Amino acid sequence: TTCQFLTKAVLDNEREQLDSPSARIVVGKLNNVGTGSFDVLAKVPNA
Amino acid sequence: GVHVSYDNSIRDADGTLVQFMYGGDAIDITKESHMTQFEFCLDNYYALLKKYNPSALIEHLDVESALKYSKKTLKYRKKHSKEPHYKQSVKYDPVLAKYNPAKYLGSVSENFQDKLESFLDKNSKGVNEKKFRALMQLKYMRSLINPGEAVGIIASQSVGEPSTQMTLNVTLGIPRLRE
Amino acid sequence: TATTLNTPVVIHATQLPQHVSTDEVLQFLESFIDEKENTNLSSSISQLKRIQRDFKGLP
Amino acid sequence: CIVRVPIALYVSLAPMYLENPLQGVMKQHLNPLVMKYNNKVGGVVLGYEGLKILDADPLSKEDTSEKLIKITPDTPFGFTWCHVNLYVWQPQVGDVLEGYIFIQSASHIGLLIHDAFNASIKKNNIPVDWTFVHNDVELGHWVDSNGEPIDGKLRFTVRNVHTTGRVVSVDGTLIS
Amino acid sequence: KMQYFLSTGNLVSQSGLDLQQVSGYTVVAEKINFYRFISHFRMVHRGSFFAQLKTTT
Amino acid sequence: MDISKPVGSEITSVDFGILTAKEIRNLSAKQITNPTVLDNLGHPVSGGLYDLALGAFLRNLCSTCGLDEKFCPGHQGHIELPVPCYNPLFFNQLYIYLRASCLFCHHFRLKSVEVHRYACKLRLLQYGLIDESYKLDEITDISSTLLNELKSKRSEYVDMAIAKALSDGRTTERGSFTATVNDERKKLVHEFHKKLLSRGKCDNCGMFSPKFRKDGFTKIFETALNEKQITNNRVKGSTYILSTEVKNILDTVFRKEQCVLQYVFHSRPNLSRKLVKADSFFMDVLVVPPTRFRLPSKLGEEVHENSQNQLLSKVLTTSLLIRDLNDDLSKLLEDRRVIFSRLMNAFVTIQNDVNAFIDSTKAQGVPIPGVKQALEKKEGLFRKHMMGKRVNYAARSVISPDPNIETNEIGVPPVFAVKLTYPEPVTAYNIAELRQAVINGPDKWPGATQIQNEDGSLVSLIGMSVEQRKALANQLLTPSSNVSTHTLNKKVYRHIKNRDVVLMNRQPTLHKASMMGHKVRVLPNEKTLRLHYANTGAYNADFDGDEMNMHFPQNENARAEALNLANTDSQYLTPTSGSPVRGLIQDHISAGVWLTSKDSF
Amino acid sequence: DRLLNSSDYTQASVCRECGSILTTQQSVPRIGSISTVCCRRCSMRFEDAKIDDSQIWEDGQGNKFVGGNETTTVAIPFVLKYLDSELSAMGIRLRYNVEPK
Amino acid sequence: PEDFQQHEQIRRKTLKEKAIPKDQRATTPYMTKYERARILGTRALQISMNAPVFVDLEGETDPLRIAMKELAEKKIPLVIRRYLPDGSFEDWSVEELIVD
Amino acid sequence: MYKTEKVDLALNRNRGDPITQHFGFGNDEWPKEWLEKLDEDGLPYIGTYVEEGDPICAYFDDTLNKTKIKTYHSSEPAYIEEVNLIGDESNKFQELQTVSIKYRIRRTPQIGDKF
DNA sequence: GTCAAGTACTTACGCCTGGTCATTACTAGTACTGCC
DNA sequence: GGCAGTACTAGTAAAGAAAGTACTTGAC
RNA sequence: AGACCAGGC
Ligand SMILES: Nc1nc2c(ncn2[C@@H]2O[C@H](COP(=O)(O)CP(=O)(O)OP(=O)(O)O)[C@@H](O)[C@H]2O)c(=O)[nH]1
Ligand SMILES: [Mg+2]
Ligand SMILES: [Zn+2]
Ligand SMILES: [Zn+2]
Ligand SMILES: [Zn+2]
Repeated sequence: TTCQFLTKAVLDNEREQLDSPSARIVVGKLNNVGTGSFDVLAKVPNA
Repeated sequence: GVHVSYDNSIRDADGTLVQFMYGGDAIDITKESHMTQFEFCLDNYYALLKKYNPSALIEHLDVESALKYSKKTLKYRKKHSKEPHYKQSVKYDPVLAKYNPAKYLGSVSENFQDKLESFLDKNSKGVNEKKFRALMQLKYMRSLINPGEAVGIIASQSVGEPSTQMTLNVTLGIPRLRE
Repeated sequence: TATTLNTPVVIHATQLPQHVSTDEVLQFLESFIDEKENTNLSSSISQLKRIQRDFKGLP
Repeated sequence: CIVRVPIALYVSLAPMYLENPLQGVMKQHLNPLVMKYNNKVGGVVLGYEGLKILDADPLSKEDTSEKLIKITPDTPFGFTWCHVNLYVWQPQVGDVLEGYIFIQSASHIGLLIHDAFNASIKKNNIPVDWTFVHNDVELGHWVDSNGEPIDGKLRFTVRNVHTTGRVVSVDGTLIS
Repeated sequence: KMQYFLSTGNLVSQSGLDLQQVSGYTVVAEKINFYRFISHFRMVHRGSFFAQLKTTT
Repeated sequence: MDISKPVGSEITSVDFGILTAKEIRNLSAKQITNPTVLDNLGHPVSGGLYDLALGAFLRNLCSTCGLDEKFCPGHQGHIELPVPCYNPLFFNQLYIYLRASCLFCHHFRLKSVEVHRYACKLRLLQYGLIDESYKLDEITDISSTLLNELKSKRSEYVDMAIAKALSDGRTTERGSFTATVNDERKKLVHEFHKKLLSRGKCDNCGMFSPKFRKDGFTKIFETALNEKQITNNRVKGSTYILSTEVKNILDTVFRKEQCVLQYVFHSRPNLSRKLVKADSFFMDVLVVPPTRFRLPSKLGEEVHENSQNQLLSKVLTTSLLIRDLNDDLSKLLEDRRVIFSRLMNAFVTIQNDVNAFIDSTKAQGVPIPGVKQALEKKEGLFRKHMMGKRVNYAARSVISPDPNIETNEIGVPPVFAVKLTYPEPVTAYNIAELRQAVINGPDKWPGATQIQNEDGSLVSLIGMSVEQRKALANQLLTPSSNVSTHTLNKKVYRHIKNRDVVLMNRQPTLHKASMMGHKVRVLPNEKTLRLHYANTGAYNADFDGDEMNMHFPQNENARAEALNLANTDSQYLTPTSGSPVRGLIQDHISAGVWLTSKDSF
Repeated sequence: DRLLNSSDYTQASVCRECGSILTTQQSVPRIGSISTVCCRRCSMRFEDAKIDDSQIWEDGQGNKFVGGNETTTVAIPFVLKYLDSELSAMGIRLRYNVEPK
Repeated sequence: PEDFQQHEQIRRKTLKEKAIPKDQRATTPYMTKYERARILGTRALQISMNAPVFVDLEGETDPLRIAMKELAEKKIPLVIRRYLPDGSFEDWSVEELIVD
Repeated sequence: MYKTEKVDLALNRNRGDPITQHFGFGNDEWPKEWLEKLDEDGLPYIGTYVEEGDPICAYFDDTLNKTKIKTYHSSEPAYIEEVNLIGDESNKFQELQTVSIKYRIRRTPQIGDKF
């Protein structure tokens, strides 16, 4: 029922934070489960 | 959406909480096979000590604090607990939901705590008694589930794939799981 | 040309611009030329010395 | 009319400058920026001064050398915020600019400003009471109300600033 | 209008006949094998109403 | 995807919103008006569904950005509907507010102190204040002196509770929206809408309104107010209503009750302070899609236009019908009757066109699929094209068993060791084995099929000769002739070698160990995959003609996870029970019964 | 790598202040100028808004008007661009607030 | 300028609130199977894009084998930012985390 | 394995508009590379070896003054077993526009074939 | 106000390969021919 | 020699045997 | 791109 959860989402003006894996594939984000549950920070030597 | 967090507390993608700890003990299914098989691991003690390597894995841990509180409650529960569950004024948390089980050596569940010390008292057998219970707890801590495991996929495939082994007066089988 | 390896992605202003004099320009050019040679921007560098020798010399 | 701007930018860093995070920002995003017009700054960038990389952890002091850059998940290039003081040259209307002659054409006085910046004074901005002698041998000189040949410097106002093309140019009028 | 019936299998009739289904009345006789070819002339289908149906009996 | 063309901007959130008719008169490229698509000799007619302002079309440059088919992304456009018409996605929620409101004072038919009680419980639910919203009910013919006093204390109780919790680290001014406050919000609105529709008389001015009727879609009716209760109308001292009439009612309702609908249509607090309007439920202006997304399906010469044009053609036909019907209003008693009865018939049919464009089931009429039905089910857009996609760099072939494979490998044919390829950027260590991989060519294994230059130039290798092919081998590790691309390096699309990583997969992918990651050992003879017997217990595969997929990953974040994380060595124990799935199956077990017997010497 | 990178990967220009995939579009440059990416919704017609020589751009129609140059590239799936096209036809507006502002 | 400065100083201060200090971090000291598969992965993308290599190359040409070699002698300059469900994080370097 | 496709040169027009495309070679500069696979009538030889890219049949078009060749759109190499000439049922006797052709393919039993 | 009888509405395993078929009536028009 | 009848032509217009909850209506 | 038909596991 994709356009019954579409009307209920726009009549709430709902702002979803793109957390579920089904919502991060629609918009192309990296999935939050597993390897994409953190970031990788490269240390650089100079300031 | 549900997955293990870094709190050892599995929860959904938005942040709502489903369990405070995975199965109450936070250990992976694919690693708890030989965990209660003590007489297997006793006979292979010198071979398992080469891969868990105790003295190289004390230095990033705390051995002192969790083993105390695991004896503060086991002394409490074995003296008490002739009475049923509604009578127990508990006075103590279970030792696994107070300290971090993946950092504090000795934070074990209350069946791995009993079945270790029961096996370590039903018989008496060169490896002594103290080098063995300091290796099962090193094995238990390393058998912790990793933070980030897709639990609810594994939990939906652990029901959905054996459900297709029924095909391919109480109600029974696959029409029961629909209800 | 004009990719994310040539240009900043987002660019803004920290604070409102305030004017400088000839001293702040010439103390810059005794340091910005100093900290550059001592790298194919030399077509911009030659146009810097036509401003460094503007306030000091003559074309 | 040189003015100073402190800016905040969001630039990328390449793995070949993972040993020198400072000059990697220089050779990609700052050195291809000098002597070009920039819309978000205001004029032509003369240079930069004092690059400082905003470190990702808020617990390390700004004295420390080992900073750290967030890596994009797809690509191995790191993105970071940085502070630097640009010195930019912005000409604005109403101001008076010294204009040093570069080309004597019969339709325009197309000159240089500070020996780098081109400028334009059209013939219709030049008033009608000035004349221009022809040049048959080989582009001569404009004759003002002084009756003298023009040479070099001129202090004139700003009519328009055209920046859309290759280099900057300053349109100047002669009414004041 | 008959060659359209044989080439498609669809049953275009303004008074829809006394049987349930409306499509799949003609099937390409293969001649991919003689066992395949003789099998088309003995096959009996119940209907396309009954295929799209979640019963067993 | 190119790993050397990075991106720096990330879409962090989305938020749904009504697209009003003012923006799509400004967003647009060109308003399109005639119900014809293309004239004789294939040209797109101007002002039509195919216009050069709406994007490029069939080897003809765009008139908005001036690009061809390869680069013009397509551009938006709108049409002008002369009547406001119902948006069928919002009709059932409109018919709640179409009813439940007095047609005289333009409030809802409840008392305004109880409608205010939902205007302040929902404000507490926008912030993370689920528990304080039940305390708010504990504040307690009747004059307006204490009703104004009751609304004052409730408004001060909410304003004390928000600023307390927002200062006591609990809720940001963006709100705190979780699942169990979405539970109580949906529980409250469905109690709010249930109680609005249960009203006899307006409790602000005590008289009736006639009952409405929803025949279906495309129509709206209000019934006859009876003779017993028009008496209460006289002591204050059946009919097809239009769509301009209903919009004019709800324009007044949302202004007299602006304080309540700001919290019904907002789950997080409205930081933008926009006004919820009655034009939201209507749509005075349709939006035609860009013409890239409705290109005609070419089948040799059998060219049929995409059927969204065929739905929008019927919208434009009625829209230019109904304007000429309004020309006869400018001409003008008998002629008054017949031209207005057909005008009122045309009011229905233009709604029936905008329904049929949006939803093919909300329009009476084999039918043409509307824009709802290109989203819904399997064969939709989410399930068929978002949750699961066709993929590049992948193969599928029948499997044959193979011993003498090291149990963590798959054996690829030469017909798969030539087509499939991997982007390797050249470095100071690759130029031995990747200079030789580019000399061998696209047909010699190990080989290469393309070179991507630094500049994005993609040089093929199929048509080249071997003497020309060695010249590009020496130009490979060269510095940049451009300042802009000095930090890049050439990518050689090499063939798949003995070190690459491969994701094998077999349907139905029931458990997670039916989709593993293997190494490759490239086999020389035939066109079938070679699987070892220990893997077939976990793929559930027999060799009676099973074929199974072969996905070949394209970057080093994905080679490092089918070797370490989706590795087939790490898939020894299935996580259902902890029991293993990998092991020798049929002949290697019956050999051990004879080999470990007492007879074997 | 399966569902995004090697199926329908695209880098599309996105407006920072709109948050809209299929609004911004190419500007038709002058002779000798470079072309820039520019937004339609947060623009304003030049006859309406009475300027600084660089925010002014032009279509291929000839309608020259000032506009918002607040746009940048975001790596999305291409079916997201088709999602907004069949969702703006419904009258729904998706808004894509990117992170670096 | 003045409006962007408030948008920056709110951004850098809330992100300072999310930073758990180095003594008060309470997650596991063992690098997980998921963190290893990306420390090897993201470093392997860097070496192929001409990063400086801190290990002696014994003729290995696969960049992922280089990153697997660099993990053995703790020569990888990457930091894991272990996010928490509240949004807060912990910063663990690779040399601090112990494997397996 | 015997495969058959129908080359039909009259898929475009209707009702007496003239035959714009003829079989055979015309008088443009068409390359001599496809005499090996084609006869003088623009039709292939019986028994030739045809893989992908080789021409199946040649035809001359009048609205372009050019000999376009159709090509073998299949990756599996085949031999040509027979070529039909299909006339039309009409009172006005017409130049041919329809040629049927039959391919044969050696399916020597590779591994992976189901027995 | 509360409880009904009846409606209206949504779901229904995964992947893969081949083939065929595809708008119809009619209506007004330009041209063909029989005719005086 | 030119008029009108038909036969065609290309032209542009209409197309009855599955299960759960939500829902308004409705007697009372 | 569909409608149907024939399959494969
Ligand atoms: N999800 C589905 N799986 C299928 C379907 N048809 C076949 N299969 C798969 O293919 C396999 C078919 O097995 P069979 O029907 O031949 C039963 P059989 O006793 O002949 O197996 P063997 O003993 O291995 O020969 C089985 O493992 C199924 O998982 C289907 O329609 N859906
Ligand atoms: Mg099988
Ligand atoms: Zn365009
Ligand atoms: Zn009223
Ligand atoms: Zn904008």
